[PDB]
Amino acid sequence: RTDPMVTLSSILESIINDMRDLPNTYPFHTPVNAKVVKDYYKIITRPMDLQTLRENVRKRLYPSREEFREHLELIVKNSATYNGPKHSLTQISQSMLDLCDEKLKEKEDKLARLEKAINPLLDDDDQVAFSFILDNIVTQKMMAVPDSWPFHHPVNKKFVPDYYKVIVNPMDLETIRKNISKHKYQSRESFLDDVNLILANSVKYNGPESQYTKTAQEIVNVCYQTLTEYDEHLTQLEKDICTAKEAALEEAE
Repeated sequence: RTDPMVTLSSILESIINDMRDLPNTYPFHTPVNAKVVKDYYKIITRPMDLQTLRENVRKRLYPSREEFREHLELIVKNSATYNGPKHSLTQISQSMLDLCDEKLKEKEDKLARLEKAINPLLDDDDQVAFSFILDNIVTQKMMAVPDSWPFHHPVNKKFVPDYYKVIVNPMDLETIRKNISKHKYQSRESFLDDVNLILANSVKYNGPESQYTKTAQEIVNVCYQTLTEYDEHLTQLEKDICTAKEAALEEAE
């Protein structure tokens, strides 16, 4: 039904409107003009204002109130650094953060519902356990294939100078491991898409009968064979991962 990120962005956008409506807050509505305050950006490394904050909300940069409030408190931190810790402008910027925390407390439970629907696998040990199993299939089985090392890392353009001009979607075992650590794979199908892409790239570049294609084929065979070996436990984790995401979306509805 409803996209939880859209609902969260409308709450955050509303909060920006309320802070912007507070009196004397104009110096924080828009970025500091470097042509007027010519030494400002020599002091403030991370500038922030209400307009930039609204631009970040509309581009869906904040998955929760935590990242949103972090950038908002930066407005108070920057004015404390430039104008002073107890300057009048820092007090005004603090009144914006005070009203924000008041609005976040009012919608405390709907925000928690929305953030869980946006990041369902946050602290979910089923996703970590599933990722861990996939990583072991790579390191214990696929990387153990004899002479598989050319597939362990991205192709080195220094020695294969035309590879990235021919292969549009390169894939390797390190890139898959990095995807695993990021929990990109919620089931074994997306994982197998990248594994099979390694073999298809070797078929295209090295040729169907090349020694490297035969090694990549064995990398694929041992991966399917190991997934078959762990099929029951993987199905359990895949079930719990998928149902956790759907339940979060239902609770946020």
